[PDB]
Amino acid sequence: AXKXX
Amino acid sequence: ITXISLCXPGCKXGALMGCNMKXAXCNCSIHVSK
Repeated sequence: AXKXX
Repeated sequence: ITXISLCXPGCKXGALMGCNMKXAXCNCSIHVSK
């Protein structure tokens, strides 16, 4: 969690 | 990113860049030199 993608 | 896995591709592989990866000889006009 961190949805950088 | 959290960094539990592939810390980096997710750093900019998203809407933050769209996965650039460009600039690999973009100015590589190099041929024979002289």
